[PDB]
Amino acid sequence: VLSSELPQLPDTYFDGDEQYGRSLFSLARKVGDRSLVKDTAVLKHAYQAIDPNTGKEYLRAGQSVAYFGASAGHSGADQPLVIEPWMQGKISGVPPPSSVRQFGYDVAKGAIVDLARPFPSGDYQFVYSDVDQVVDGHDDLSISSGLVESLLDSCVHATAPGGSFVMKINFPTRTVWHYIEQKILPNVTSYMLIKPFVTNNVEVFFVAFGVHQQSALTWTSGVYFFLVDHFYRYETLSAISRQLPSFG
Amino acid sequence: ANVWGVRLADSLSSPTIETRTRHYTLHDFYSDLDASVGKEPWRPLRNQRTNEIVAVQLFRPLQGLVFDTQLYGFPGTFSQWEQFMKEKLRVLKYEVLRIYPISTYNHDRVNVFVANALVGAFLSNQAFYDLLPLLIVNDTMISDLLGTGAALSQFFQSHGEVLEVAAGRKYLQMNNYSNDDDDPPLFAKDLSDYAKAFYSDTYEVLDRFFWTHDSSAGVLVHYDKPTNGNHYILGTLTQMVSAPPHIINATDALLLESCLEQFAANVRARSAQPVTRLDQCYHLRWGAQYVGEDSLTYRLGVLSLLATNGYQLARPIPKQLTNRWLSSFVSQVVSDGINETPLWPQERYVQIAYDSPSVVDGATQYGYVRRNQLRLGMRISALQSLSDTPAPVQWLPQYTIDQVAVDEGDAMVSQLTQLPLRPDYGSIWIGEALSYYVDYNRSHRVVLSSELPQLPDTYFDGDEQYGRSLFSLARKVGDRSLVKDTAVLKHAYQAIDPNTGKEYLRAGQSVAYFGASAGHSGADQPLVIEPWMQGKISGVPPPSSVRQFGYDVAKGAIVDLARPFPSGDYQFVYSDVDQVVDGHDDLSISSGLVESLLDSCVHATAPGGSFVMKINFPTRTVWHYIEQKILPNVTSYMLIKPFVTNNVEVFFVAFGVHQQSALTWTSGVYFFLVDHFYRYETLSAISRQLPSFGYVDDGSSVTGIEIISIENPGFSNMTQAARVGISGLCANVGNARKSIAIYESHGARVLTITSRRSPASARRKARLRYLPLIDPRSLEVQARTILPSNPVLFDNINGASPHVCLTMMYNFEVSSAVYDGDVVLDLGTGPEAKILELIPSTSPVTCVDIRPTAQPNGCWNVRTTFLELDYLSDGWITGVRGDIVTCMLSLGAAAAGKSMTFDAAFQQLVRVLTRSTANVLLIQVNCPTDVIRTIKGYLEIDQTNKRYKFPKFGRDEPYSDMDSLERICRAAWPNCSITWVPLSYDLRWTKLALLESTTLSSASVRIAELMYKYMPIMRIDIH
Amino acid sequence: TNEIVAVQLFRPLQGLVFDTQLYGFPGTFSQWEQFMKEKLRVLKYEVLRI
Amino acid sequence: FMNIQLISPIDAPILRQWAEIIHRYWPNPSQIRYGTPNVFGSANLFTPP
Repeated sequence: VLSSELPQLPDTYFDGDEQYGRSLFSLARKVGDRSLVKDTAVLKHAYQAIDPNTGKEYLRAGQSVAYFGASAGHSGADQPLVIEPWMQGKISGVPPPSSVRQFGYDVAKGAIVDLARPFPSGDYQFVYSDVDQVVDGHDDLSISSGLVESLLDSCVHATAPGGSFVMKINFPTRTVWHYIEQKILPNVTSYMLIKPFVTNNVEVFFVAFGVHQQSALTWTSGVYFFLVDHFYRYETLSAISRQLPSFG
Repeated sequence: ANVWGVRLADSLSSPTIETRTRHYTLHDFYSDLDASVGKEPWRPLRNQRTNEIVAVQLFRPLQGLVFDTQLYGFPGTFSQWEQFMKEKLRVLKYEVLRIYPISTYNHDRVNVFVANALVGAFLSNQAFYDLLPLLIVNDTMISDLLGTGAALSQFFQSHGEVLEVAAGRKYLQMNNYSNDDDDPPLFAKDLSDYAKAFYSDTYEVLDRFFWTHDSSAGVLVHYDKPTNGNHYILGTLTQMVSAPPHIINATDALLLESCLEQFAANVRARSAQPVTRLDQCYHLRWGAQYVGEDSLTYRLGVLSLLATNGYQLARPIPKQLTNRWLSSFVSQVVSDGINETPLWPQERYVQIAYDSPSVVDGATQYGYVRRNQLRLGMRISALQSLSDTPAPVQWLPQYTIDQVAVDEGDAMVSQLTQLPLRPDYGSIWIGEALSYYVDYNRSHRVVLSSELPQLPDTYFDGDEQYGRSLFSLARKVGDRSLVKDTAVLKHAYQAIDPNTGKEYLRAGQSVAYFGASAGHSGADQPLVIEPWMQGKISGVPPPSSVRQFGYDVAKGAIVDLARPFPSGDYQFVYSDVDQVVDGHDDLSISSGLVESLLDSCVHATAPGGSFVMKINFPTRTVWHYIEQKILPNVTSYMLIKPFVTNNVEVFFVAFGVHQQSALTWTSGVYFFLVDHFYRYETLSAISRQLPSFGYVDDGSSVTGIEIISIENPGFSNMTQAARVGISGLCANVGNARKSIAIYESHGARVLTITSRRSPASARRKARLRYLPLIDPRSLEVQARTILPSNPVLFDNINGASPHVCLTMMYNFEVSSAVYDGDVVLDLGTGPEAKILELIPSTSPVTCVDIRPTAQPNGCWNVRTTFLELDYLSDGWITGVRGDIVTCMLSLGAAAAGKSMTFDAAFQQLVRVLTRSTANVLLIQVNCPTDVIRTIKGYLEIDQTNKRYKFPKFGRDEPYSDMDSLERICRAAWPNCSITWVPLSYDLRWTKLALLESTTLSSASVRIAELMYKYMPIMRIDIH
Repeated sequence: TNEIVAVQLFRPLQGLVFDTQLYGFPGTFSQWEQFMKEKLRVLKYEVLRI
Repeated sequence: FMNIQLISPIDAPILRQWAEIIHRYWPNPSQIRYGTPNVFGSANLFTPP
């Protein structure tokens, strides 16, 4: 299936009632850490995938990964809360890596850079990027869509030998789907997109496997139906959340 | 954005949903009296430092405490005060309950003013019983109270269609409120009469009331949701000090607290939860003529308009206000500056701009007027604040194509750098000693003693003594004698004898020790004798007995070791008594003492024994004497040197004394002495460029620290001056780590940038005609508070990794290979762009990659070219022109990426370099030369699948054979001449390491010397 | 006895020229240090206002 | 007298307490409304009539 037929987010998304319905659900949700619950859910599912080239698996223990967009913002002393259990192997569905280096605007132990423009570093066998782009992206969709491709062009180059990356897309738009179909989709071996649901929004995660291995890939009706259900599950709960009264 | 103290940028917000209230009924008034543990009117405030209760905020049923504090007789402590109040409120509750039965409980409203004044009269013992029939309300709250004269006039009074009450004591001061800087401020609300409220039905009665009466201090309004009907607030002229540089009267503190509550509430708005008031502000109404232009009342009126429109402060507001932060905010707002905001206060109506997010203009009836004319250029959202991160964090710069002149950057940082400070020095060299040994072999070479090198004449000079003393002060050890003696004593036992098969010596030796010290609270002995007796070294066998001799013994005998002395022979004897304390500026006596010491050292050993003797100054007479006398009479010999302090001392070890044989020197000893003297020469040259131990810096030294400190008010786009300053720092120090720290110093937000200049960056600075400018996008975003730390000269206290120490070994050979005025080409970047600091300044460069670079383009003193094309492809070297290629730590990664063999990767590389125009070249190859040892922890090869398996990076590479790779050069060019550069024991490469402020190692340098043996670089030159 | 018996003074306060009874210092070091830290900030705000 | 932090409450006596009493319990002004400006007008200056 071609990229021009995939659905995008509706125009009635930046409205006052929709922002109210998102904020009510975000206040009424009871969790631990959102970053913990999202990152463990993506990191468990990112390891059950097996490679088609050989037989065994994409990646193993001892990976020497890079982390993009650390926060350490709620008295987590230095790190996002998944890095220490993922290093110690406390998740028990993961193998422990060798080293984790941090990047982003809110690091505490890594380097603070701008992830759009290229920066001096090395390549990595795996890299996890979940830096949001939609803080500036309200009532002007073009800049928030435009930042994603500039982020992906830096995310691909820091991975090159046989690597893989996980990147978070908050606003899936037609230009983003067209760019990744044009550039990102041929150069990888396999790909998948998952979404842990903990807060009512339209964000997704993009996972690519085997970077800089020249192959031929397309979209599919499974991705089509997944996006239809992903947008309609936002639509139903956003319709429900507006009939409820306020928080206090 | 800023008015006089800066507020936050474009993102302005406001609450949206307002809850509605309910009337205060007798069903609630009964429940407020019998104060349960869950619901009670008072809630305690407390100090932030001592965490003690110092103040009490009062709520709805008791807010009529208008009389003086001595009238009530309150206790001092909170635990007694609470029990006092709970005991007295039920005595009042039964008095209410007798007159008004509880069968009337459903929907009977009570008068709020009578409810406050009744408990205010009962707590102060002033005629409560008249007010009790006026408790149930009828036809409105106020008109039941206008005509009457029952209550005392301090509580309320009437002026004809205007009810005047005396609001009092929102807060209540306890006993241990001592006006500390961490105490919560009270805003003049612990005082008897700070304001007077004027209640009426409509505003037109009160506006005619304030035409006759005076409005000298200033009158305040609510305009959103009045408490018990619409009213005005008139402030008095009493004063709260609370802030030692300031005096704030009541009509300014009453406005300032309400301004700060709205500045706090504009941040907490999340567009879903309701609040009780859409705005908290007051907005001065009539007295604006009597108040001064640009005084404190006028400036707080401007801020009260800003809070109503929905602006947000730059620095965050604490959850509980502190008396120091309040004084800092007042001193920040009484500063100089102009009002950048187009908003201006007006008496007639408080106005709201067009794109203000507040919806209160449609909510209330009037007072708020949605003015359409003035428009502000901001968009609505909340702010995003976060944690502190108390350590300074590393920053990396990114560049922009614009540029200024190079004489602007240093002149800009000349006023920004606080260079005259004293940084902490740190330590050059950490850990144990490195063992450099050599053993006599039979079949190497004979060489005479007159050709061996000696120490240079420039050794007793002032600069050389300074370079030795600086390294001796910066070395971090335990005991020097411990580290030297264990290192010699381990290596002295692995030697095996040639006469028999097993070994020279065993356990139970009965040794003698020469030159004990016990000088640094080691109780009786040098620190090796007890672990060597107990066998704690685990590479040694325990001896039987140790006897001590020397000038500084504690348990042995004190003798002179030159002249013979009465003793016995020993099977082994260890002598490390120094001879060069007298040996300064007169070499002959220090040389002469050594032979007299050796003649006594040999005789105390005679039957089949061995000795270890320390030579500090190896001189030609010493070598000639030991060649003449000592060398024939022994069986074997070796000389080793543990390196822990930069000097020229050695150790002489002889085996099998008084066994007549024939021995000579060798070229191994020759090369060992050449490396031993040249390793002194290199580190003595390095140690003189470093500054002193406890120096203060000024920017004049070649290496050293340099910092800046520029302010950053809020979310301000930084000026061209600060951008030129930061770019001047990034041109003054290049390719080093930059740590930043944002913190409020002296009541002002400032950030510092800490980095360490180097001679390599001084070489880099000369290669550019203009310096580039950095983008401010990495630094304008930061809204946190990074706590700083004291600057140190040597940051890395753990030491350098072996992969960095080997990178220095590659880069030093590159920089020694490249000469001045030559075209080069880099084959692969690596982790950083170090190569631009390696080559000399006049040399034009070019560099290939697979990633886009981050180095600034243009405005250089010579040609450069940064391009990425995945260099394994063909048809691109013919367009380029160079003279020497440099592949360093990239060919193995290129082989592992395409999963091809190292032979095929090197074949493809030489096949594409056949089209090149270069004649000389050196490139990194990864092939074992020595027998493979597969060192633990860092490099675990496979013999079968031919991998390396670096566990610190999870990478592996194919290795090839030197013989398999040798035929490739012969197949490629007929006139090529390979050469394998050996790893030099002298540590010549450390010039790039120590001068760039890096504490190296003791073990990682030996590990890097072992690891380079598996990846030697090779050098090819045709014709 | 390893007890504090004397105090050496440095740069900002070296002008203690009057007699000891004029100042009213405490006897013990732990009280004297808290006394001095409490009074120097009261002087600090007086400097900082002007 | 203006800032009473200068008087030491460690050398305990009275002159801190008296200066505190002057700031707390000294009386404040007020206003009482004389006059009939319908006929007599009003002759005061520097105040409202």
